[PDB]
Amino acid sequence: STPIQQLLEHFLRQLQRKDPHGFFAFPVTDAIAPGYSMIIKHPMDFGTMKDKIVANEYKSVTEFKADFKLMCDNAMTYNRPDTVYYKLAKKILHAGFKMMS
Ligand SMILES: COc1ccc(-c2cn(C)c(=O)c3cc(C(=O)NC4CCS(=O)(=O)CC4)sc23)cc1OC
Repeated sequence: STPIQQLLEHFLRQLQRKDPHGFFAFPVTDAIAPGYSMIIKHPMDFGTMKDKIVANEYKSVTEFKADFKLMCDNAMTYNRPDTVYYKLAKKILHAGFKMMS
């Protein structure tokens, strides 16, 4: 495990604590939300981010943060402002970036 992998594992653990229901734990399936894959062109979630860390696909912290923002942006485009998914996405986006400093 490289230093970057160790840091991103730490960030990911702390980010996922902000999603206790696990709305962002796995990809949003079309089974869960029919037509999701036809609207959101670049899906992302914490589970995929974990796999990318393990595969050593993040070569910088910036790349990791970009995937986190993508996940949140997707939720804020697919869902209307008055939904639990939008509200949590916005909350954790700001709180997450603050945490990572
Ligand atoms: C059954 O477990 C889940 C239940 C819901 C979700 C989920 C997560 N995220 C991030 C979403 O953006 C999301 C959006 C969902 C949804 O049903 N959207 C519709 C209702 C809200 S809307 O009308 O604004 C857009 C259409 S379900 C869902 C994911 C799940 O597993 C990880």
